[PDB]
Amino acid sequence: LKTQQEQTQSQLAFLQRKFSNQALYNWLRGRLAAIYFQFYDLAVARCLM
Amino acid sequence: AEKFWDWLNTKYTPGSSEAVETQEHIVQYCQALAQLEMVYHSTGINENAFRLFVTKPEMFGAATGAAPAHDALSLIMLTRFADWVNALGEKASSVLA
Amino acid sequence: AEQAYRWELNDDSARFIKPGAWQGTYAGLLAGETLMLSLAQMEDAHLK
Amino acid sequence: IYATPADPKALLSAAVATSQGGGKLPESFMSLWRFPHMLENARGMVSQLTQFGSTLQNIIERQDAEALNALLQNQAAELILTNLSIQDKTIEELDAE
Amino acid sequence: IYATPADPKALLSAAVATSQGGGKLPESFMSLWRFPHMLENARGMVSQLTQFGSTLQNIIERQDAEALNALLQNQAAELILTNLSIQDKTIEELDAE
Amino acid sequence: LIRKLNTITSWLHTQKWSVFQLFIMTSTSYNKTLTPEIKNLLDTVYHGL
Repeated sequence: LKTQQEQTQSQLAFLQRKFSNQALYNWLRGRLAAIYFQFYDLAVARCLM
Repeated sequence: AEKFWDWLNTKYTPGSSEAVETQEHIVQYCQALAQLEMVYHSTGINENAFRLFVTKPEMFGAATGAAPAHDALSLIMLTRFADWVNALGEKASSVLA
Repeated sequence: AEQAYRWELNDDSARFIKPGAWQGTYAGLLAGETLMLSLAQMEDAHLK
Repeated sequence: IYATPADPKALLSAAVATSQGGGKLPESFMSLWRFPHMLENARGMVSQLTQFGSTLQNIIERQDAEALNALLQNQAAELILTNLSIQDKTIEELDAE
Repeated sequence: IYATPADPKALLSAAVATSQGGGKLPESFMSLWRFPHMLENARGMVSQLTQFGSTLQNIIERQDAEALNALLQNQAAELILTNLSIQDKTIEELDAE
Repeated sequence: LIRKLNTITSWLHTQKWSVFQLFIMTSTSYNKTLTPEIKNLLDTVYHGL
């Protein structure tokens, strides 16, 4: 069980240290939702054009 | 936040590791934003009542015109508010509205 | 394309492609989505 | 008289919805182009906007798959501490035996 | 007096972030093409750059899914060695019985 | 003062938190050291706004 505790901690340390972690997708979603809203105003502009 | 953008727009160069004259006050503002992020996740309060606690603190028992507190007596009432909302169940939206 | 925008219209102070589309800390992801927005801001400014 | 503990209650969580206001249209602009060329221009923008929306939808799915994945490992790390204390009482029992 | 072992401590891992510096723009070049033809040329490059970024994002997800998968099998191979030694003590107990 | 300590200490057991975890959410003293996390926040808000 002490091995399984250390093995659980290694998976937890892996999910936090890998590149495609949660902090990547918070960055990707927050940046893209800012782009996608600004791109929305440009495309509705030409739908009105 | 207005002072924060005035610092970025003028005195911050991205990627440069140098000392700006009021850089340490900016860090304390960003350390604060991470603190209040932690307040939201730990108390378990929902998204719309956390608007209401920021904007109308008197509705949660604060004094009139007072800035809200992340005091431990204010963290315990946010948890007891979030436990109160979760006990309402599916009718919790009708009560909070 | 910005130099062509700056030459079809008399303006040199008007810039649309700004630095930081490449974020090296995030492996440069969403660099093309940032530039495609910047190209759509030239074309909207060109049409008007 | 013997003390019988009460039945274990069911936990209950509240899921409220959010609501954002509907926006308004921008002011229309009369461009120089005729309709078949401006429709084809507008269809190129809207096709690009669908590709941002499909990309944004995948990122939302993939941040929730990894917010869950970090949740499941934090729960597994807290649960293994109890089993370590249970196994200590197993060894302490064999010392009493 | 009887020796009681201490409570099992919680393990703790540190996840630091990295930071890469912001680059700068290249020197602009005045090509021969007019703006509608150069915009369409530049939109073809940027569309190809988005397709590299979607491909690169999938490879990053898929190397982390398989770095994890090799981690889970190395952990399963180390854990089965203890259960082999536990089962040896099960057989040795039945020889003592 | 004892009732304030009795209320919060009993509350920290039900939340299963430390005083150290509570003090992070409560402290008004902030560390003035430019971390890579803050530096990523400064680079994103700079290029975004």
